[PDB]
Amino acid sequence: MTFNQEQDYWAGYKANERALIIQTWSGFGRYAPDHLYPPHILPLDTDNETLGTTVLQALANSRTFVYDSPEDQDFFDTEKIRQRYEDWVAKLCGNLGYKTRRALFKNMMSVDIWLHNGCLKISPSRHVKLEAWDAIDADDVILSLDNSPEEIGAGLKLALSRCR
Ligand code: NA
Repeated sequence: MTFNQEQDYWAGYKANERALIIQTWSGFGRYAPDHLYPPHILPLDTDNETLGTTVLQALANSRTFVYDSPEDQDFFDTEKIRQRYEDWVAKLCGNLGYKTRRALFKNMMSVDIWLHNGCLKISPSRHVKLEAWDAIDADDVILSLDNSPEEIGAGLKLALSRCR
């Protein structure tokens, strides 16, 4: 896969009692889930090589906009974010057998992944609110593109174990 020097790539790795959910993020300056790319759902004991490869694929699709390009304005539009978010919730409930968003989110942990010049910053979080996650302290897993997909998968699972 093609990763460019100086370019930022972002992705997310969420997990609850039914699934792992890997998602491409996009943006400019700050990044967020990019619902242009559907979530990739995986079983909880997916092997490290599949988990690493899936997150690398998600990162490769991460878009960086030119500020105020039609793509940037659309991506950061308040109402479009809301509509795409609600569609994501409804679709994930359908794909995982949930009838309430309360149940979908109850045990959902979240890890963020940032790639830049070969460095992978894999960050755990605290599930602070029903549908939101905030950083915790000094718990990142730092890897790089030197690492095999399997080593990346191990570091992803490690970061998930650090979520609270
Ligand atoms: Na995500």
